[PDB]
Amino acid sequence: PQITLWKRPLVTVKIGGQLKEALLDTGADDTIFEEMSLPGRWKPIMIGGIGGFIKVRQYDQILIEICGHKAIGTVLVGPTPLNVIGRNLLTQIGCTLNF
Amino acid sequence: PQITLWKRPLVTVKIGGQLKEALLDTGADDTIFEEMSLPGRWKPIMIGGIGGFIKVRQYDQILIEICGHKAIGTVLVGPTPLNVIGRNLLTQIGCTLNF
Ligand SMILES: CCC[C@@]1(CCc2ccccc2)CC(O)=C([C@H](CC)c2cccc(NS(=O)(=O)c3ccc(C(F)(F)F)cn3)c2)C(=O)O1
Repeated sequence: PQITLWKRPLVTVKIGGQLKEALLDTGADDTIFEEMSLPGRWKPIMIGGIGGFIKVRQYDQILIEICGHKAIGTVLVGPTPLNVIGRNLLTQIGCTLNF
Repeated sequence: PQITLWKRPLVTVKIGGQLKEALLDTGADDTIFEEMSLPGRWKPIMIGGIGGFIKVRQYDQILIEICGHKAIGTVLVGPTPLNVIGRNLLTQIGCTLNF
């Protein structure tokens, strides 16, 4: 679709068999979800943004679907204030910024 | 322009007659810049990032040229990993998300 930015660009995403609301964030290098269960192996890492750093669990090769678009990539899990879809996954659904 | 997301959406901006780099960030409600001088009076604001909360200084009606487009709006100044253009100015330059 074409999404205006008058409000936060929140979308429904299918991940780990659940439906969840997530923010489309062009400034995020990576994708971070609040605490949730995901399959497979993970490692602890540290990511930073406004307000500093948080420790998160890195899961690789995770399937996502955003508005009918399927993708696969790394998904992080930890104490983010909300679920955020970052560029590693926005590219895969063919998301661009236009003006 | 159409900006893809394989790299960080960093653009050159002109603020206070100076050239600076800033991130185009649809995940940010607001625009925040690293410590700098801006004209006029300021008000106190607290904002959340993925790392937690920071206190910032809020300046109104600040002229900023973003990738050659003029915007005049609210600019926050505080401790940030980098300069961030949020939705308040992304909307002024006519930016949408497309996929
Ligand atoms: C001005 C605050 C902006 C924002 C708001 C989050 C929010 C939204 C609604 C409610 C509450 C909070 C969105 C955002 O993109 C980031 C940063 C990038 C600037 C962010 C987001 C997601 C992940 C990261 N970590 S990272 O390792 O993937 C990373 C590290 C650095 C950068 C860099 F480009 F900013 F340097 C981008 N990404 C950072 C953030 O920390 O908070």
